[PDB]
Amino acid sequence: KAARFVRTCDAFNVPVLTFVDVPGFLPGVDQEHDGIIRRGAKLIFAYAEATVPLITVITRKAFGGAYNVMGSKHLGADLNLAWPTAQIAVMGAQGAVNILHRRTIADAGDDAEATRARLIQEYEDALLNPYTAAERGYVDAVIMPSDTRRHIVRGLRQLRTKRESLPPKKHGNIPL
Amino acid sequence: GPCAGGAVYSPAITDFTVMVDQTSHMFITGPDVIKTVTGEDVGFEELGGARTHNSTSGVAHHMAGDEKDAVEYVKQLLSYLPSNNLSEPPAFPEEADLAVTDEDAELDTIVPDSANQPYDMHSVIEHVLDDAEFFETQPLFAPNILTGFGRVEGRPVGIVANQPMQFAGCLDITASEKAARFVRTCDAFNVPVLTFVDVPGFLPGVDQEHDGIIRRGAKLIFAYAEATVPLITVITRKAFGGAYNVMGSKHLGADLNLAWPTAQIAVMGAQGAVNILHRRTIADAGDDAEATRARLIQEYEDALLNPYTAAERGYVDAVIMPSDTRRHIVRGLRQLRTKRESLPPKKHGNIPL
Amino acid sequence: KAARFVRTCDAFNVPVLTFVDVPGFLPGVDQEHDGIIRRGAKLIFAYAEATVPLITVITRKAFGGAYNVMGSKHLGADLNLAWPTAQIAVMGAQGAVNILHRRTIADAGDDAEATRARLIQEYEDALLNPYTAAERGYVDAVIMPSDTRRHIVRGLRQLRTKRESLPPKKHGNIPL
Amino acid sequence: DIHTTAGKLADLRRRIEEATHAGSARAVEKQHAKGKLTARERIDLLLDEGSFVELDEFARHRSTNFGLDANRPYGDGVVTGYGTVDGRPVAVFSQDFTVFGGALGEVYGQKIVKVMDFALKTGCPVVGINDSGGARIQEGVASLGAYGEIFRRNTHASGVIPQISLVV
Repeated sequence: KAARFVRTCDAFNVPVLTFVDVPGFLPGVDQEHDGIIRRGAKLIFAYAEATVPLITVITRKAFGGAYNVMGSKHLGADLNLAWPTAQIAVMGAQGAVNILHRRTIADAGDDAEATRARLIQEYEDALLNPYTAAERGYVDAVIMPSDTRRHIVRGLRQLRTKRESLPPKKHGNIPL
Repeated sequence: GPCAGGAVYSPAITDFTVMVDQTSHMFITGPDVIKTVTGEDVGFEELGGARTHNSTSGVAHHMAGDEKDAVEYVKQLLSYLPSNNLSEPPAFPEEADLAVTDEDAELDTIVPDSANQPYDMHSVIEHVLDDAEFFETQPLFAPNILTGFGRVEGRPVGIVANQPMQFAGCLDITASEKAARFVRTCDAFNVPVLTFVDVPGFLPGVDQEHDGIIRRGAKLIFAYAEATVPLITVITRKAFGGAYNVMGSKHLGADLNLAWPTAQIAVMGAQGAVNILHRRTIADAGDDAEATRARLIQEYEDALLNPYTAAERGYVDAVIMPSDTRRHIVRGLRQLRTKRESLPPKKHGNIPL
Repeated sequence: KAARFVRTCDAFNVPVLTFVDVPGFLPGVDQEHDGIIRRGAKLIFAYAEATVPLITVITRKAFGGAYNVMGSKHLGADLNLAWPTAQIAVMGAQGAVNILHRRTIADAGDDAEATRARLIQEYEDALLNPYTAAERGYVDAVIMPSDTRRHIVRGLRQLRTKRESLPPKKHGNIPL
Repeated sequence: DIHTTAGKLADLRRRIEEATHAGSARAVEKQHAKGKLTARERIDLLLDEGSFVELDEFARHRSTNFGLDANRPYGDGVVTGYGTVDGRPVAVFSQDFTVFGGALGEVYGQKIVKVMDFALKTGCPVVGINDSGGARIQEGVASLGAYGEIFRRNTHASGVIPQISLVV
């Protein structure tokens, strides 16, 4: 749905604002068996292919691959803005340490349920924030939600003039 | 090996993905997280093992029994492709036997007489390609259509072809996507496409429609029309309705369209045609249906289910003996070797995704 | 005369409006020995070579080669319009039936006329209209003469933005 | 038969025979008699032996007015296709006086447009073999359209691919 809408817009010089609150991808063997690997690649491709103004605002969650799918700096988006409520991470607090602190399972046998429940929020209290992404400049700034319109207005003003090149091709070979 | 998480999408964008039976897997979502949420569990083998992605998901192009084989299948693939989109595929020039050969002659009988009798399209293809050698992509996915590379006079070519043996050679959504993308791959890298068409039409099914075969089969049409490499299509037998256009027809810009005398180029098959046409005649004087209907279905078959009406309009460049196919392809590729076309500037097209 | 005016208009982005009343070519042996073949061919080249807006109005006769020479659609004209007073055929009436049915005009042909003149008139009423042309789309419309100005106005408005291409040449090779 | 593939094969060969000989044996003699050759034959002599590949060999007209509907000869008064001259690619059309006085029909013009488009696209010369009585009047404006579609191809091609007119 989205991948074809981004291309239509890009094709016809229409700027694209993207707002992202995405936990990740729908779980399901039906999702995979029907080709999510190749169908979801279409959104990544559309954004990366795009040359129009792209302004992305992360309101809340962006985890793992879906982070990339939604207009990230890495795919070429010109402005990425994150609200203080944006959690930008590889994966959820639970999933994270449920692997990275593996050695505490039957460790502290009984007090384990309480050993890890705290590690969950010990990390999201220092990780599930836009700020890691901030220091690397993966997001251009963290900002109050009340300023997004003004941010969008001002960016589009500057961005109205954007151009750039890349190597000639008849066309691309987007997953199909 | 495992390609996990968002990593999966990188290979997705590459042109070809090759994997081995039991020692490679790809998935955005592991099956523990799957059970936790949907309630269902599975193993890595059947979630995203090599086999599943080659027969079911359409994401992989080859399933190798072994890593050395796999590394060998990549080498072949490269050999049919140029180093970049600024060169022709690498040629090992050889001269064709321009006379009729015994192998050629086998094609004059390849086609059974009963429309319901299927023949093996791999054969027709091998008779055309240097050394009867056909390097096939995605043979397990959508077996109803065939795709891959080969050489003619030493020049890589690509193949798209309806396969009667499998589901009557009918087009469906998976066939369309398989083929659509292979055509665009060949186009992008300058390899000519040869199309062999025996095609009844589209797989009837509500699952088909309820996932928009409409925007799915349209991809194939787009690919052929968008293409600028040489296009030669051969109609061995059936070309019905929407399907006719779909398979590399002239109207979509094909350079040379050829038909065997066994080709049937019509809007629809005989039976479905007369039920619609002179339905007045069948109902009245209506002893039973058959009487006049049968005489009508064959008055019709003998009159229009040829390639000849198409031929009087130039839709098909010639009607040929089948044993002359290879020689037609050979001579055509030679002349088409210098094909150049154009079109209004666009950033890119808007193919039905 | 017209060949070069047309090319002059073309080079300088000046739209060309064509009005057509053409019985045909000036019959004369001299006209041939003088090169009408390689000279009248020039007008054809000018129109087909042109990329400016081309709007042609047939007020009356459009016969034979002359039909095409005069900004026909086949040479690329964008809008071709016919009055009902237009006669678009391969040749005049009597010339046509002359060739068409000599058998009839000569068999039972005691009365040679009254058939010849009847076969004509029958030909005229049937073909020396603009409507066969209209059937095939050779002519975009058949209009009341009083609507000419209004057709040209709306057509130019729309044709103002017209663009076409062609394969590189240093230049063409018009008959001289 | 004809409900068998082999009956179809042999059906195609009669077709070939009829298209290969669109004109009457008499008009064939009569062109020979003026000391000239047939449309095919002019091609044979022109192209490298064995290279001629014919296009639209079984094309037929759709003109109903008058009695043309009665006679619809394969090709439509013109032989067309591609081949080589001295090993170099060429596109050819050759007019068959043997047919409707060689009079240019609408399909006959479509065939010519097709080779002209073929050559322009592959970048080879077009050799046009002209042998015609004029416009096939019976089809009316349609013939005038054909002429036009060609003039425009000639102009667009001018100085892109060579065009040679052999007028015989």
